[PDB]
Amino acid sequence: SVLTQPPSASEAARKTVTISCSGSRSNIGSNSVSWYKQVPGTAPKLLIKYNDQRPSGVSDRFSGSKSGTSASLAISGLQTEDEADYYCATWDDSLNGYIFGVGTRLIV
Amino acid sequence: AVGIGAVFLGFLGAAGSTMGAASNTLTVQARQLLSLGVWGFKQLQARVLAIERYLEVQQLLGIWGCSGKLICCTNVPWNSTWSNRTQEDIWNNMTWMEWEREIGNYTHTIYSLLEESQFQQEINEKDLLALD
Amino acid sequence: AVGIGAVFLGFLGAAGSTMGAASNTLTVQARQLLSLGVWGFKQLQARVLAIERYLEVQQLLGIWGCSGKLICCTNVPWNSTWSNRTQEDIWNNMTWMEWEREIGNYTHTIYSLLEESQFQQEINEKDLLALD
Amino acid sequence: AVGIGAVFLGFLGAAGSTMGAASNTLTVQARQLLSLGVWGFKQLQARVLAIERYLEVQQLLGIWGCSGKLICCTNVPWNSTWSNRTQEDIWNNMTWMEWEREIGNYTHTIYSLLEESQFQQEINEKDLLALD
Amino acid sequence: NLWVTVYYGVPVWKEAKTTLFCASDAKAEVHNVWATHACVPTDPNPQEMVLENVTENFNMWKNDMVDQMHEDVISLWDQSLKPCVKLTPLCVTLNCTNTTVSSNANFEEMKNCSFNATTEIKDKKKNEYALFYKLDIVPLNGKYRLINCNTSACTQICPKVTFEPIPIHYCAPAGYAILKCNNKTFNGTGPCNNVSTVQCTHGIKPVVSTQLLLNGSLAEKEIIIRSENLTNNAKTIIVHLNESVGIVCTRPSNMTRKSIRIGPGQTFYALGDIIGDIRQPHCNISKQNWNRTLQQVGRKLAEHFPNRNITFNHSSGGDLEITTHSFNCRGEFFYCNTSGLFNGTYHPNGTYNETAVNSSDTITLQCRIKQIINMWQEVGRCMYAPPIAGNITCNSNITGLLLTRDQTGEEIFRPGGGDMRDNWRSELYKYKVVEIKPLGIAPTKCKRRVVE
Amino acid sequence: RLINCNTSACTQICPKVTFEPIPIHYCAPAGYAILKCNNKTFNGTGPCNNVST
Amino acid sequence: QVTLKESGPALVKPTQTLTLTCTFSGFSMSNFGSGIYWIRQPPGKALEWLAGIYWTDSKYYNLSLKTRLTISKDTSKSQVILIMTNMDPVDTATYYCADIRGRYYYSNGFLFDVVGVESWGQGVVVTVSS
Amino acid sequence: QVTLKESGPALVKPTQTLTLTCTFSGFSMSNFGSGIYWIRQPPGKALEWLAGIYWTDSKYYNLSLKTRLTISKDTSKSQVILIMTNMDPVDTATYYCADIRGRYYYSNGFLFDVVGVESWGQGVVVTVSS
Ligand SMILES: *[C@@H]1O[C@H](CO)[C@@H](O[C@@H]2O[C@H](CO)[C@@H](O[C@@H]3O[C@H](CO[C@H]4O[C@H](CO[C@H]5O[C@H](CO)[C@@H](O)[C@H](O)[C@@H]5O[C@H]5O[C@H](CO)[C@@H](O)[C@H](O)[C@@H]5O)[C@@H](O)[C@H](O[C@H]5O[C@H](CO)[C@@H](O)[C@H](O)[C@@H]5O)[C@@H]4O)[C@@H](O)[C@H](O[C@H]4O[C@H](CO)[C@@H](O)[C@H](O)[C@@H]4O[C@H]4O[C@H](CO)[C@@H](O)[C@H](O)[C@@H]4O)[C@@H]3O)[C@H](O)[C@H]2NC(C)=O)[C@H](O)[C@H]1NC(C)=O
Ligand SMILES: *[C@@H]1O[C@H](CO)[C@@H](O[C@@H]2O[C@H](CO)[C@@H](O[C@@H]3O[C@H](CO[C@H]4O[C@H](CO)[C@@H](O)[C@H](O)[C@@H]4O)[C@@H](O)[C@H](O[C@H]4O[C@H](CO)[C@@H](O)[C@H](O)[C@@H]4O[C@H]4O[C@H](CO)[C@@H](O)[C@H](O)[C@@H]4O)[C@@H]3O)[C@H](O)[C@H]2NC(C)=O)[C@H](O)[C@H]1NC(C)=O
Ligand SMILES: *[C@@H]1O[C@H](CO)[C@@H](O[C@@H]2O[C@H](CO)[C@@H](O[C@@H]3O[C@H](CO[C@H]4O[C@H](CO)[C@@H](O)[C@H](O)[C@@H]4O)[C@@H](O)[C@H](O[C@H]4O[C@H](CO)[C@@H](O)[C@H](O)[C@@H]4O[C@H]4O[C@H](CO)[C@@H](O)[C@H](O)[C@@H]4O)[C@@H]3O)[C@H](O)[C@H]2NC(C)=O)[C@H](O)[C@H]1NC(C)=O
Ligand SMILES: *[C@@H]1O[C@H](CO)[C@@H](O[C@@H]2O[C@H](CO)[C@@H](O[C@@H]3O[C@H](CO[C@H]4O[C@H](CO)[C@@H](O)[C@H](O)[C@@H]4O)[C@@H](O)[C@H](O[C@H]4O[C@H](CO)[C@@H](O)[C@H](O)[C@@H]4O)[C@@H]3O)[C@H](O)[C@H]2NC(C)=O)[C@H](O)[C@H]1NC(C)=O
Ligand SMILES: *[C@@H]1O[C@H](CO)[C@@H](O[C@@H]2O[C@H](CO)[C@@H](O[C@@H]3O[C@H](CO[C@H]4O[C@H](CO)[C@@H](O)[C@H](O)[C@@H]4O)[C@@H](O)[C@H](O[C@H]4O[C@H](CO)[C@@H](O)[C@H](O)[C@@H]4O)[C@@H]3O)[C@H](O)[C@H]2NC(C)=O)[C@H](O)[C@H]1NC(C)=O
Ligand SMILES: *[C@@H]1O[C@H](CO)[C@@H](O[C@@H]2O[C@H](CO)[C@@H](O)[C@H](O)[C@H]2NC(C)=O)[C@H](O)[C@H]1NC(C)=O
Ligand SMILES: *[C@@H]1O[C@H](CO)[C@@H](O[C@@H]2O[C@H](CO)[C@@H](O)[C@H](O)[C@H]2NC(C)=O)[C@H](O)[C@H]1NC(C)=O
Ligand SMILES: *[C@@H]1O[C@H](CO)[C@@H](O[C@@H]2O[C@H](CO)[C@@H](O)[C@H](O)[C@H]2NC(C)=O)[C@H](O)[C@H]1NC(C)=O
Ligand SMILES: *[C@@H]1O[C@H](CO)[C@@H](O[C@@H]2O[C@H](CO)[C@@H](O)[C@H](O)[C@H]2NC(C)=O)[C@H](O)[C@H]1NC(C)=O
Ligand SMILES: *[C@@H]1O[C@H](CO)[C@@H](O[C@@H]2O[C@H](CO)[C@@H](O)[C@H](O)[C@H]2NC(C)=O)[C@H](O)[C@H]1NC(C)=O
Ligand SMILES: *[C@@H]1O[C@H](CO)[C@@H](O)[C@H](O)[C@H]1NC(C)=O
Ligand SMILES: *[C@@H]1O[C@H](CO)[C@@H](O)[C@H](O)[C@H]1NC(C)=O
Ligand SMILES: *[C@@H]1O[C@H](CO)[C@@H](O)[C@H](O)[C@H]1NC(C)=O
Ligand SMILES: *[C@@H]1O[C@H](CO)[C@@H](O)[C@H](O)[C@H]1NC(C)=O
Ligand SMILES: *[C@@H]1O[C@H](CO)[C@@H](O)[C@H](O)[C@H]1NC(C)=O
Ligand SMILES: *[C@@H]1O[C@H](CO)[C@@H](O)[C@H](O)[C@H]1NC(C)=O
Ligand SMILES: *[C@@H]1O[C@H](CO)[C@@H](O)[C@H](O)[C@H]1NC(C)=O
Ligand SMILES: *[C@@H]1O[C@H](CO)[C@@H](O)[C@H](O)[C@H]1NC(C)=O
Ligand SMILES: *[C@@H]1O[C@H](CO)[C@@H](O)[C@H](O)[C@H]1NC(C)=O
Repeated sequence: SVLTQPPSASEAARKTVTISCSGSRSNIGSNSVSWYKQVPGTAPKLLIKYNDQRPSGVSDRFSGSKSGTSASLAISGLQTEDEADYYCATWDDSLNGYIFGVGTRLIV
Repeated sequence: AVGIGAVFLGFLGAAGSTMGAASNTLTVQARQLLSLGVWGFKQLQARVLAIERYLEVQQLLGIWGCSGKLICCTNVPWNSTWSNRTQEDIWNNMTWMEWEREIGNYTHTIYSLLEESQFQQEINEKDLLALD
Repeated sequence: AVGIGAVFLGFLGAAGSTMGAASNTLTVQARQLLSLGVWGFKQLQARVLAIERYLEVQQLLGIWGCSGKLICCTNVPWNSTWSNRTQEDIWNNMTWMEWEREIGNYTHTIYSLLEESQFQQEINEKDLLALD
Repeated sequence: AVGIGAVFLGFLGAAGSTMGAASNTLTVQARQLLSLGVWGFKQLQARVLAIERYLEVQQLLGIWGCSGKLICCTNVPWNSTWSNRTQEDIWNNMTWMEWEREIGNYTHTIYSLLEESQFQQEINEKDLLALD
Repeated sequence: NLWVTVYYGVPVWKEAKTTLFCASDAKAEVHNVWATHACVPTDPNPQEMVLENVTENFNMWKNDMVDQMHEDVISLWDQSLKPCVKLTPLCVTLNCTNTTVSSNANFEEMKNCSFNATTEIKDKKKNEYALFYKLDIVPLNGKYRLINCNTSACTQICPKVTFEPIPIHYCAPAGYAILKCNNKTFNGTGPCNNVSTVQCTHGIKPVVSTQLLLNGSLAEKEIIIRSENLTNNAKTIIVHLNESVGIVCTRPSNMTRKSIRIGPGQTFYALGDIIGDIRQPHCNISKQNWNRTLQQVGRKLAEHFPNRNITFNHSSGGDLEITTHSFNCRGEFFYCNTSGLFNGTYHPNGTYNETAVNSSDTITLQCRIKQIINMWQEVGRCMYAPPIAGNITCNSNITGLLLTRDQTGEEIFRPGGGDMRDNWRSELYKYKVVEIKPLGIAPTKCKRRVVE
Repeated sequence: RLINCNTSACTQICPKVTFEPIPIHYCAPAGYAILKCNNKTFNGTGPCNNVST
Repeated sequence: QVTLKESGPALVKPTQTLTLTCTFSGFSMSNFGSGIYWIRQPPGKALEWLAGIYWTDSKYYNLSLKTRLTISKDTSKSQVILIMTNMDPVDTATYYCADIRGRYYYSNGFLFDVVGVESWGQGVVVTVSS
Repeated sequence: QVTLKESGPALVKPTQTLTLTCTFSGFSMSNFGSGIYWIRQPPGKALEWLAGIYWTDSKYYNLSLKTRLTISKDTSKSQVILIMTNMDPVDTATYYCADIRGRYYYSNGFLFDVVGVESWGQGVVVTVSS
């Protein structure tokens, strides 16, 4: 009943990096998933809303999608300032809670 | 997804939803009805305007017998000419805005029928109580 | 002579006819009720006047229990002092205008009786539902 | 001491008496409701104010199902949190003014419950009539 | 068989026309022209619901709200100006001459005019002197007279009232609603698929301007261009900017305000003297914020006019009311020579990197003061703006532009305030009053029971 | 000279109108009432135990 | 614009009762769509959800800490108060109060789903030591 | 004042469908007492009544020509349209559209009786030939 995603998804720059976070029917299948970016020492910020939309302020590079019980966050044009801890969270209704992910590391 | 009881929805909510779903949110709309200087005249005109609009609906409801009932059935039958679509596709495939636009031409005929029918429901009832 | 359904008659129609005949044309009268410059003030004064007159009748009806009923029976009996004429000669030999002129003096007494009677109909009904 | 029928009492009478005793004088209060120059504007502003206040109460009554009933029972149960005193001490040991002061905080919650309950009383009734 | 049933309170609305009333937060004898103290308090947090699965058409060119409140403003101005002094006695011969004091050389904008003014008693008359701008006095066959003496009785503003642009909310009565669009790329006319219902609008500041919309709300996504018929060159164009540019305007001078008595119970205030040097008013605009701003709007216009060179030029000329950028600052009416702002053109093909233009560079402007104003583009009224002691400075943000288009190749766009009503169209473009129709009739299987 | 010449234009009472103190009654609309106290030793502020509507 | 500010003691003893208060402005907690969450993050690891409270007066807590958590709101003071009891040494973490944006749709009854938590707080640090 | 003007083709072939339209002004066809008749008169002989339409949307036709006649009204265009089919050589006659004035009285139900047809038309001639 917890989303599982690959931690330490470090890779080179100047390319397209795709990450995925798995879930279940209760959490990913029947609800929406949102992504967040958090450099250590401060609060996170939103990147993905409604699984396919992004607020005003996020670069054109960040994008994601939802398919069945799994989701993705496609990021292109990686830069030296695009490293932080990334999370995915979604309401589940199994415990009636907005359970978060496990957190990843993106190091160039 | 957590459920909303439909009493917490805002004004004009569920307008774009199906007619059957919107039938469960009649209460919220009813609450909002009847909510010397230059401003005073315009404000005073606004207050009378709100009263007139609210009273117009209630006057029609009283004649039709639905004086206080939010949902009321009647004895007049529905005519296929006014609408030909089936019940399943009416309550679960379109919104209230489209439905009113479709039958806006036959509104006058239906209003007269309700007054005629309900008035007949009163005189015959009176005849029944006179047999004691 | 072709027949009129009495729904097509105009306002104040059947005024000179018998009381029984005019009892079938109550609907048409109900419809007409609630139908910066110098004109605006007079027009505004007219709109509030119409609302006040319509609401006065409805306020009396609600207390008497005929909130929405066009024709309603009551439990209070009729007194011979108020009127001595038989039923046959009342509904088939004179108009409504004459009837109201005849009993205009006793209208105050009848009005109070309806409030007292209907109010009594409520408290005793409440006592009956408390036995469950 | 000769007896008064409670219909002859004046406006706001029996205010300092018990709640049960004052329940028999509801009629008298209802009667008094809706009883170019500088004076005309103030008088005109007064007439609209009276209409607005009266219509506010009637709008709530219609949704609750007590469109014309002076005393109406409902299906929602009473909560001990709102009031803990027994029935004997409520109708025979204090006045209406104190009672409204005590429960003025919970008025909002009760109003919503009546709308929700009465609205539910309509949809389930409609389902029963569809079995014919 | 099916039977008819009546539903009360359905979510149905129909377009309609109705009156509106103001609403503003409490502010606090203080006097305001808009009488916001008399306006109804709005709310801490008004109720707003975002509707879904709904598309509604909008048309701001046939919106009665702009027409309605347009007549409100003129009545409000009239309501406050009735108990103010009338300057009919000032129509007297003026013996004007050059002002003397020890740029300063160009002093031919204010003249020291002397005249015989009636004292508190009617019969006696005494000599008085005051300073008047050259735009408000005309010569004769070597004497001068006020420009308004042959047009109409010309009144004054009581200084007690202040006419700063306090935001106000136009709210409709019960039984009506205002529909608000939320699409970020919505032009003047077309469907809106993110309509939201609100009891009434947000704070709207009534600002009087000709060529530039000041201290207003900004577009969210990108620059918005609105016009009823773009192909038609006779209709004005409204441009809404997503990035704002600050404007600083000032009248540097400490002008003593002198009270002059002109009759029994009548007293008016004029300019006393100059303490220092003569210096003209001016407005400063950054070079990069304007060159970049005209760059962004230039490419936006390319889509509507493909493969066409776009150039911005100064106004044609004629009357000074619309040729110049007229605005207000602490109650002083300015008229800025806007010619250097529109001194560039957009090339659809080329390189436009901003680093080429030097920074810390501003665009100084020449502006003039006119204390006799005829307003609403109709010669039937006055407001004589009284002076203010000391120097004034007003800072604001530019929000939108009012441009007009005038055979092949280059396309010329010029600034012009053709109509005043377009000032508020840029704020009410996303609003529409509508009436509620809570009656609904549909068939059903339920039948009314009859007691026998 | 008149005192008011340097203050404000001063109007005149038309002799046709008379401004004698005719008693008047201020009355509220329906739905409102006016409460009247009857204690003979009642000061400006305090409870009243003989209130009449 | 919405601003979220939280406050609470840093040095917290075990076994006692602690109170966390998050102050909000620019909106009301009674209107449609309003709601505030509570997030924990021990240092150097992922986030954790404590509870959340909506404008419908509906309170939702984590299953593992249902008995230890009770939340409340204040309409007058315009604040949300979180009470926790029986802390542990592993309670050392940063507390975040955040506001949520959501959507509504009908499926056998009206439903509310959160598209994401938009507005976060600056954070308050709590330590369990002596 | 009321004016009745009619129009239609003069040369009419047999077996086809013809349309007669009478234009009226100065009154409405929805108000009480309104009604328009259709009269025929072959040359040199008496009149004949085709049909009539009242403000109650009630249409009355002659028994001998019930199937051949169908009448209609137009509230927007403010006209009455008469349609006849399967003409005969004896159909050569002058067509009149006229307005009626009447009375109402109660006898076991409200009744409407006509006192006489007051306002007539100028007439239109129809011929059946080739
Ligand atoms: C369809 O259209 C929908 C509407 O456009 C759209 O929904 C909207 O989506 C956006 C994007 O998610 C939301 O934007 C956020 O808004 C937050 C503030 O929200 C509050 O204020 C709103 C505006 O309030 C003014 O205007 C109202 C107009 O109706 C008035 O009613 C108000 O009274 C108020 O007026 C006052 O102020 C005016 C000027 O502001 C002034 O003129 C006026 O006179 C008066 O003084 C309210 O609408 C809103 O109310 C809603 O929500 C509350 C609960 O929140 C309910 O109670 C209400 O009933 C109503 O439902 C709020 O009260 C912003 O703070 C927020 O900013 C953050 O996010 C953006 C990007 O998303 C960042 O750029 C920004 O910097 C902020 O993030 C930063 O800070 C955080 C820390 O806080 C940090 O962590 C982060 O990393 C970053 O640094 C954001 O912009 C908007 O709220 C949604 N609703 C509305 C109504 O607009 C929908 O998505 C569209 N699409 C669909 C449906 O598919
Ligand atoms: C804006 O518009 C969008 C799309 O236009 C809309 O989303 C869609 O909403 C509709 C209605 O809310 C959804 O349709 C419902 O879906 C549920 C669940 O569907 C899943 O499960 C079924 C199997 O159960 C699968 O076949 C399906 O593929 C999905 O996986 C259904 O359960 C619903 O069925 C009920 O409603 C039908 C139509 O009214 C009835 O014919 C049917 O019998 C069901 O009614 C009965 O339900 C109970 C069953 O026990 C019973 O107790 C009841 O009394 C009743 O008899 C229905 O088909 C659709 O899935 C949505 N699509 C999406 C989200 O992509 C938005 O809702 C709309 N916005 C708003 C605000 O409304
Ligand atoms: C303005 O004033 C004039 C005159 O004052 C008035 O005209 C008169 O109207 C009255 C009422 O409409 C007419 O009286 C009715 O006449 C019919 C027919 O009368 C002829 O036939 C009878 C035999 O049937 C002859 O004896 C007579 O001489 C005529 O030749 C009667 O049938 C009516 O009887 C009914 O009404 C009576 C009174 O209400 C009842 O006592 C009687 O029982 C009948 O009622 C029953 O009728 C049905 C019978 O089956 C039954 O189904 C019902 O339920 C009900 O029980 C009645 O006497 C009178 O003739 C008119 N006189 C004229 C025209 O010269 C105008 O009408 C008035 N204007 C308006 C607008 O009203
Ligand atoms: C577009 O929008 C901008 C943004 O508001 C406007 O810029 C403001 O305009 C207002 C109105 O002209 C300015 O308000 C004025 O401020 C003066 C200075 O205030 C400062 O200094 C005093 C001490 O000298 C301090 O007490 C004060 O707190 C400030 O720090 C005031 O002296 C003015 O006073 C006026 O109002 C009072 C009210 O009682 C009267 O008694 C006075 O007699 C006088 O009439 C006035 O309040 C404001 O300074 C401008 N800047 C800002 C940042 O707000 C643009 O003017 C506007 N443009 C258009 C065209 O609408
Ligand atoms: C952003 O900022 C840049 C620069 O800061 C602005 O670009 C300048 O634009 C002006 C106006 O176009 C340029 O000035 C001159 O424009 C002439 C336009 O040609 C017409 O007018 C001339 C007038 O004599 C006619 O002869 C001609 O037939 C046309 O009818 C050009 O012809 C001029 O070119 C001459 O001077 C340049 C100087 O660099 C020489 O290189 C040429 O060879 C030629 O001799 C001249 O360009 C000005 O030069 C531009 N400066 C630049 C590009 O650095 C942008 O306009 C501004 N953004 C916006 C939106 O306005
Ligand atoms: C404007 O003109 C008036 C005269 O009409 C000037 O007033 C005189 O000024 C001189 C020098 O300042 C004094 O010596 C006189 O006593 C003044 N006489 C009066 C009647 O005022 C005034 O100074 C001029 N002001 C300017 C700015 O030129
Ligand atoms: C539009 O403007 C562009 C430049 O902004 C013009 O391009 C120049 O055109 C002249 C001929 O008129 C050529 O000699 C130059 O070589 C062109 N410039 C460059 C950089 O090549 C263009 O002519 C203008 N007119 C049109 C119709 O595009
Ligand atoms: C690059 O410059 C060219 C100029 O030739 C622009 O395209 C041409 O515009 C002229 C305008 O008179 C047309 O006659 C030509 O047909 C256009 N060329 C083509 C191939 O269609 C072009 O728009 C400029 N590039 C950009 C990005 O604006
Ligand atoms: C882009 O901006 C740079 C910023 O300066 C421009 O570079 C300048 O160009 C001028 C003229 O060629 C030189 O005199 C300066 O020395 C240059 N400065 C620097 C720092 O390089 C450049 O010209 C711009 N690009 C254009 C106009 O295409
Ligand atoms: C814009 O032009 C001015 C011209 O004065 C530049 O001012 C120079 O600034 C530098 C750094 O502050 C000084 O060392 C020079 O002495 C200044 N020039 C003078 C006084 O003539 C200014 O730097 C330019 N803008 C930019 C961004 O460089
Ligand atoms: C007007 O001013 C000039 C200034 O030199 C002066 O000579 C002239 O006498 C003045 N006019 C009168 C009537 O005094
Ligand atoms: C608003 O409508 C435009 C097209 O008219 C569309 O591109 C845009 O995405 C819409 N806004 C939304 C969906 O938020
Ligand atoms: C505005 O937008 C609509 C739809 O996007 C489009 O049809 C129309 O041409 C645009 N321009 C005007 C002036 O309406
Ligand atoms: C404003 O819109 C222009 C359109 O080209 C865009 O380039 C610019 O980045 C936008 N700026 C902001 C702050 O949205
Ligand atoms: C704009 O006006 C021109 C003038 O001829 C016309 O041809 C064109 O159709 C109009 N376009 C509109 C109204 O969208
Ligand atoms: C203008 O003159 C007044 C009065 O002498 C003085 O107080 C003020 O400082 C002067 N203005 C400036 C900018 O010094
Ligand atoms: C504006 O100034 C320019 C030069 O700066 C001048 O050519 C033009 O005539 C002026 N226009 C007005 C109306 O003052
Ligand atoms: C808009 O104006 C206000 C007050 O004049 C100012 O505080 C604000 O910074 C301005 N906006 C920008 C983007 O500079
Ligand atoms: C009115 O109150 C005073 C004390 O406040 C009391 O002495 C007096 O008796 C009262 N009047 C009565 C009881 O009539």
